[PDB]
Amino acid sequence: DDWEIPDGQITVGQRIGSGSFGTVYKGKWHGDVAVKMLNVTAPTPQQLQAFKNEVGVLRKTRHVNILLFMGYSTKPQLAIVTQWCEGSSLYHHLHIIETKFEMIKLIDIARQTAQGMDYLHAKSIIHRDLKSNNIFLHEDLTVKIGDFGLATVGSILWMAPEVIRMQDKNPYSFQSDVYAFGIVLYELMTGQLPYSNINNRDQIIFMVGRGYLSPDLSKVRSNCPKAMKRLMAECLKKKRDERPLFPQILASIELLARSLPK
Ligand SMILES: COC(=O)c1oc2cnccc2c1NC1C=CC2=C(NO)C=CC2=C1
Repeated sequence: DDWEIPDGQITVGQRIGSGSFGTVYKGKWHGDVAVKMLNVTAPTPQQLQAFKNEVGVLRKTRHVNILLFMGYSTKPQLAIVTQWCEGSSLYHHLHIIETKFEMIKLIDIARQTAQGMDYLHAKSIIHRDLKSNNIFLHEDLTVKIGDFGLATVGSILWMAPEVIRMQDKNPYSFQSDVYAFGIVLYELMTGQLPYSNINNRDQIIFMVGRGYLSPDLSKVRSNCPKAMKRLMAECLKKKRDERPLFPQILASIELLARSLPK
């Protein structure tokens, strides 16, 4: 039944980037797979935990919208094998190669991302690092939520304010996730990273912390539905108790999706 993979089966190839606690590669193991290696030399008990944690979460996820966990390896190095997705992460599409999607497609990307988050939360899984970087578009039409290195049961532009100013011990909640999703909604509807005009990172944390800065919602493109812009605002609420839980968030996007194509 177990998911550990025998030493030598996984064939590591190209290095393609990084992920939480590791280095991501494209590999081969019964086909193409993404591999995240949690070290070079010998494992810290720091790393040893984040590994056991992450695998322990992935193996609780079986959904079309969550990146498929396939196996893990310790023996050469700590490594996490998942399926592989041709075509890059939502971030790359939006801010690097500046793919211009149609509104129906953007909403759909939103509807899937929503779908998967609902899944995770229904399983008491908190992602704590949702961001268009970890949202992967497989075969260009299917959304996979990736990288659970920080999930439980670095990048600030998605952090809710309650997270940005550390108090108390536990800022992370289902709602801190919603807010992150709120920003990728913003990305989707604006094709832009928020606070793009401010070139100081530390100001942006301070200001979003103290509630002086918020995403500028007038940047949403004209053919974005009013219901979407309205839902976006709801998720980006500064007070966390005023934000919608994903079941409600899902129903909202599905509704406005059905009354769109006309
Ligand atoms: C910069 O990253 C990429 O370009 C990247 O492309 C991919 C294509 N398919 C799957 C995963 C990735 C992935 N990244 C991963 C992120 C997290 C991962 C894991 N988290 O456990 C396991 C394999 C992972 C790949």
